[PDB]
Amino acid sequence: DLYFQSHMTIAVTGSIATDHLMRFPGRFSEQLLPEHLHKVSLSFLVDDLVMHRGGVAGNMAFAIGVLGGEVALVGAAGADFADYRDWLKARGVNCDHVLISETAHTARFTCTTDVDMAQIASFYPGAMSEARNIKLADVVSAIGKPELVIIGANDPEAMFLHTEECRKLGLAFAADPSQQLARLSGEEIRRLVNGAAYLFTNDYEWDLLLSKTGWSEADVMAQIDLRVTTLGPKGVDLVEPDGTTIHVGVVPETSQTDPTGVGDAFRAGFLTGRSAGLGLERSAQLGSLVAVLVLESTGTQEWQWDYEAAASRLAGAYGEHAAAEIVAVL
Amino acid sequence: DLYFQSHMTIAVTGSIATDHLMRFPGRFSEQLLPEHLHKVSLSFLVDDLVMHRGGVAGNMAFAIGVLGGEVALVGAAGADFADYRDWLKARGVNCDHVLISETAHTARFTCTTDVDMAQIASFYPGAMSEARNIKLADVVSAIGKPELVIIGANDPEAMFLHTEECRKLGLAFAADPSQQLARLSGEEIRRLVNGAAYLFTNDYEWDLLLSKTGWSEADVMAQIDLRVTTLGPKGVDLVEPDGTTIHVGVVPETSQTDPTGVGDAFRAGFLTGRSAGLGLERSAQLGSLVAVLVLESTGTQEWQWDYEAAASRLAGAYGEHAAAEIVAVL
Ligand SMILES: NC[C@H]1O[C@@H](n2cnc3c(N)ncnc32)[C@H](O)[C@@H]1O
Ligand SMILES: NC[C@H]1O[C@@H](n2cnc3c(N)ncnc32)[C@H](O)[C@@H]1O
Repeated sequence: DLYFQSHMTIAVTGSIATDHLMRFPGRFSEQLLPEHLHKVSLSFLVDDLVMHRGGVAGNMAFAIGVLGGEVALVGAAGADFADYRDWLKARGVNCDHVLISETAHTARFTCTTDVDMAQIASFYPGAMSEARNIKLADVVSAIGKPELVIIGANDPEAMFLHTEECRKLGLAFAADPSQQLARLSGEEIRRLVNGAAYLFTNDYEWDLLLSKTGWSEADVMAQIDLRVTTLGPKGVDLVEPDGTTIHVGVVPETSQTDPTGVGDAFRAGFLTGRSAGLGLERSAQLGSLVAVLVLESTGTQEWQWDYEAAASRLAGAYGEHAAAEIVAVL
Repeated sequence: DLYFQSHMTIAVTGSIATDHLMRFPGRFSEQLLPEHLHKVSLSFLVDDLVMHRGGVAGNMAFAIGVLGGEVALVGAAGADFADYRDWLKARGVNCDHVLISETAHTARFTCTTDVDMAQIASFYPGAMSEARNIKLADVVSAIGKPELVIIGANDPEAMFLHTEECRKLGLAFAADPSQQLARLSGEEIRRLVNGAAYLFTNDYEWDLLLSKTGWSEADVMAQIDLRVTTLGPKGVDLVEPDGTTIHVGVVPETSQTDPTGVGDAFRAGFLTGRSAGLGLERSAQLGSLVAVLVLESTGTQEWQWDYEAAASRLAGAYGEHAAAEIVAVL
């Protein structure tokens, strides 16, 4: 692809939503009877309901912007998006390539979190379904070739069309299907993975992807450059095709407030570090910090970047060398 | 209790809500990995979202009214309830004892149904929490002693207060905790059961109640007059303390459209038949018909009673004797 380069820009594709977050003051697992998983009938009486900006692409773009990166949000929203746009522009996110639906509502995420941070949610797409009409070729024409396109959870068809466009245009992409692994068939999952510079999942999603694709881990590692699997309280594994695994533990949290968007924040921080020339371990350390700041705040985009508190906390979790390197590049 | 009798009235206590019903075009069970039930992270992309009148008490009162029974709805709603009241009054439901909140919103049920009719939902109480301020003594003062008080899923505290009021007032009650078994502790469940004329659950809920109370089946049967356990496609079991079990299979359905409120409809039809002097088997046959009509319609209260179609279908499922008896009493 002989077209001109964007200056260090990440293009973030995926959902743009309003998040309705609720808390269940019990444990989902206690109500989940193995004997009955074939047909659950479950309704959780919640304590709390709060509304926040969301969507995986909105969350990740926000985080890249807060960290000072160049980032373009690519997704479909409803006519209400003008206000969300101002919020994202306040952190330096380029929103020029958001498709604004003429008729449909911005997507709605309705999520219940229990006391163990397990989550069970619905996602009503609305305008998200129009993302299949977005042409990444037009984005590239306007801003240049991105360093990386993130293929986040989106309209299912769009997830594939965007991946195919990256392949034919020679753009590096990150396969980041997260929540849609539940909706996507095995065939639909398998066609998103080949050639990915990164595959991101949490541990549950990794097992789910293997289960639904019928692939072994070796089948996956043969076709990607790096697997990144987050492990809840055990941190993150970064695994290369030759098996070399780098592990990074979490940043100790002060509160476990709301896990929504913690993975999105990790991905944003990690990819920011990678764009900034940091290695795998240093990038995942930075990612782990943004993750914990999202875990300690309600909502996905309700956290702040204070450079000296960040430096101090990185040093406290990983040593002074890591902290110096990381804050230095920001 | 020497106070005067209401003419054949059932008092229905429980939730009054707006239901947001969505469909997931896959299978929850396929996404439920036994290995991971300790901490699920699940978000279902849905195809569909429709809004309907609901709440277990609204559903059951509606159904009793449609069948011609005398019924009083007892629960808490928001100021929007005026419109829902007109709908229920159109079927002969007495709504005089609904508590209308001055500040809170009518409760919200957000529910996703998969292709196997499994369901996963949140329930935001809003005004429902004010049901704990309702005194059944005042209801009884106004209308007389009901034949039966149904203790449906409600504000948790209200569920217990209502049961205690029935006990001290000598009113027959039906323990019908259904969905709240997930929210209620073992102690909170156990204090709802003793002295119940009927205990209603579906099969999943029966196992859940046994699991969380630590009780054996014998522990439960010693303290209730009848256990009624619905069995999905296998119908319903009606079990007496001495072990005598009467089983009734389903009415064959033409479509499996939406299972929300099927149990509510069964309960309403069964209790209507019992109030009308029908035996256990005939009552559960009538209940099974109302259940299937709700299964074949979207929403909980969007079905109709056509006496000749009802007679024909009852005869088709249970024989002409049952149909003649049942329609005769209506
Ligand atoms: N990672 C957290 C973010 O994920 C969004 N989300 C949840 N389920 C989704 C889904 N099934 N499809 C697209 N986006 C989804 C949701 O909007 C939230 O802000
Ligand atoms: N049986 C179906 C009815 O149950 C209502 N419902 C669902 N979950 C509930 C819950 N947790 N508490 C009270 N009512 C609930 C819901 O409103 C629906 O109309």
